Amino acid sequence: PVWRKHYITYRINNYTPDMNREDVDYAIRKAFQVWSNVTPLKFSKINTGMADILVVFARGAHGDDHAFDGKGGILAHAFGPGSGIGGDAHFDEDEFWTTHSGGTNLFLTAVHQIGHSLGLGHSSDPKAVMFPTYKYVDINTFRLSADDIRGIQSLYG
Ligand SMILES: CC(=O)N[C@@H]1[C@@H](OC(C)=O)[C@H](OC(C)=O)[C@@H](COC(C)=O)O[C@H]1n1cc(CN([C@@H](C(=O)O)C(C)C)S(=O)(=O)c2ccc(-c3ccccc3)cc2)nn1
Ligand SMILES: [Ca+2]
Ligand SMILES: [Ca+2]
Ligand SMILES: [Ca+2]
Ligand SMILES: [Zn+2]
Ligand SMILES: [Zn+2]
Repeated sequence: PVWRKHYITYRINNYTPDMNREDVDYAIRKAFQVWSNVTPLKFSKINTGMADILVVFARGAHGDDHAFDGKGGILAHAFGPGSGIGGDAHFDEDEFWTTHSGGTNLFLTAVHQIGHSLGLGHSSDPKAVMFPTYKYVDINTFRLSADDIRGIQSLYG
């Protein structure tokens, strides 16, 4: 299933102490842009009320029956499109979130995760952002794969 709307709201539930807030805000917003640039979807940040996509930073057990696992291992996960917890993107706060390198990069992780929030599954092209394994790539040249674009457009046009 997909979202039945073109306007989709997200909300940052809380912030990681690893990065400054402006940078977290920029990486979430830019990561939505990636999907927004190749779809009819529009993504708007709300600061109050109930959003479609709740962005959470949390460690270990955090009340959705998919406890994180400490530093490394599971980096994030997000639920597919739906009511309540559907759409919500979670990031493991035991990781060290970074603007660029030398941690787990938030933008790239969030692009991938937003991808699952939107309904995508995994790709077999290593160049695809929806490829199963995290790996830092040059953000200056970051670009969606044809696999990613065919997929997202298969869902939303
Ligand atoms: C399959 C496997 O071997 N499992 C590894 C496990 O592997 C080995 C060899 O043991 C390993 O656990 C330990 C401790 O050994 C750990 C290794 O990775 C590290 C050190 O980061 O990860 C397990 N793992 C993770 C995930 C999937 N992820 C979730 C997701 O699909 O998004 C999902 C869980 C909801 S995700 O890892 O967190 C993930 C998050 C973000 C990204 C990404 C982000 C930006 C750009 C591209 C990709 C990629 C993956 N599947 N298996
Ligand atoms: Ca939700
Ligand atoms: Ca982890
Ligand atoms: Ca952290
Ligand atoms: Zn969770
Ligand atoms: Zn994934």
